[PDB]
Amino acid sequence: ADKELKFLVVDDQSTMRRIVRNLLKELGFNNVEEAEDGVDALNKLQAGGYGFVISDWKMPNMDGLELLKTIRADGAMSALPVLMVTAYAKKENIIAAAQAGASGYVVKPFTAATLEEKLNKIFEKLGM
Ligand code: BEF
Ligand SMILES: [Cl-]
Ligand SMILES: [Mn+2]
Repeated sequence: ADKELKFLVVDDQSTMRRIVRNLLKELGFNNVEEAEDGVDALNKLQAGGYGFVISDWKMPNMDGLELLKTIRADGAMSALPVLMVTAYAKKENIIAAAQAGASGYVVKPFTAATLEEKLNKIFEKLGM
């Protein structure tokens, strides 16, 4: 993928945003911005130019499933890749996120190799 691809990393725990940002930096992606919940995320996304979203689920103000549904329903961003990265591991959560249009899903705790693989799986799927 294009190393200037602009990522939005969304999680309500600063520790996880930091992990994801650093993993992206290792992979060669330095154009990375953070958001703390779905509302903060949508404000950032309205500024434009984003190419990929990595998102948590359990967050205040607007949770990640609602963020994913908002993105998918909005004509300005409906094709934005969205990777869910969440501690929710139950199959009903996976099914609900998948059905809502998640580009991929990673269960916390996750390894560096898992995130790279799942990112690459999405890049390949979308011809990026
Ligand atoms: F709070 Be996230 F869903 F891990
Ligand atoms: Cl998978
Ligand atoms: Mn959370």
